[PDB]
Amino acid sequence: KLHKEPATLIKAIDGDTVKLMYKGQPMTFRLLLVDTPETKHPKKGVEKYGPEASAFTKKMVENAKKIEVEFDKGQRTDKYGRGLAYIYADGKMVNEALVRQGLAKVAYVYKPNNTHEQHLRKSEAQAKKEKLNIWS
Repeated sequence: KLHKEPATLIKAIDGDTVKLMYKGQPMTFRLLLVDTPETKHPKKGVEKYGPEASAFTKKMVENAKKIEVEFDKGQRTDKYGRGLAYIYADGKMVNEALVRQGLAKVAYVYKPNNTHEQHLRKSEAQAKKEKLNIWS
């Protein structure tokens, strides 16, 4: 059973990356299972909907009373040392909110880090059918 743990915002970095204080340590978190357009893209740079995805994540975490992180059942960090997690702002999953708004796509999935995959894919299908943002 996945469980939530408290964390404290340090800084939002991009639509898909936030820095948190977790168990007393500053750590960079990559949001599991989603890909947002990025502002800091290794190759392209500032893609379309990038600033928008990044403002959405920022606002959502900055205006929360409580931030919680939820690790999945597989690896908890990636090769860059970033935490891999579902992030919740007052009970609401940020990863899902992005996809529901057409501001992220469901990423390529790697088992067993895929507990909320079907739920995200259902929100993605609704945002596509609603032709929101990325899907417009």
